[PDB]
Amino acid sequence: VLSEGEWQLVLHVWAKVEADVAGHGQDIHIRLFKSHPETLEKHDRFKHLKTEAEMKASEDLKKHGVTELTALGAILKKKGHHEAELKPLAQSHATKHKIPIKYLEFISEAIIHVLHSRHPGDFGADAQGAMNKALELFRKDIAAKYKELGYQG
Ligand code: ZNH
Ligand SMILES: [Fe+2]
Ligand SMILES: [Fe+2]
Repeated sequence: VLSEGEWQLVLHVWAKVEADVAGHGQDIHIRLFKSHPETLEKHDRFKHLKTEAEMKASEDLKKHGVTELTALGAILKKKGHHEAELKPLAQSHATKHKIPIKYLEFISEAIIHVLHSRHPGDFGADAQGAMNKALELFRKDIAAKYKELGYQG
């Protein structure tokens, strides 16, 4: 459980992400795929894209990153009160996409890196700490939902 001030830091930087959701979602995917290529393989419909510029040019990839980050933003705005939003996400990710919690860790790392690289003046140590705690809470709770579904993430 985060403090009110930690939530405010998370939502303040999130409002910066919302100025360009598509571009942040591209950058986070490209960082994730470069850092951890197995994660590209899980995105079965995007495995063909060869370079960063091919990734940025893909409308399908851009639209997917907006869907992904819109769901995360809706979860963060609930300030931990997110069972209703988490539930369907855990269902699809445990049963259809088969995303292990470790890959949620990898993308949390990519989110922190991209937020820091785009917004350093609004994402210092305290905001980083608050976003880390927010994403750790998301991962803990989605891992409990995975188990409810019979999936060990
Ligand atoms: C932050 C965190 C996160 C979030 C919020 C999300 C969200 C999301 C959403 C909303 C969607 C749509 C719906 C469904 O479910 O299906 C998706 C899809 C999705 N997903 Zn995911 N995710 C994520 C992570 C992820 C990761 C990490 C991975 C890998 C690795 C993934 C993989 C995925 C896939 C593969 C899909 C499908 C895509 C297409 O369309 O193709 N995922 N996703
Ligand atoms: Fe592989
Ligand atoms: Fe994705």
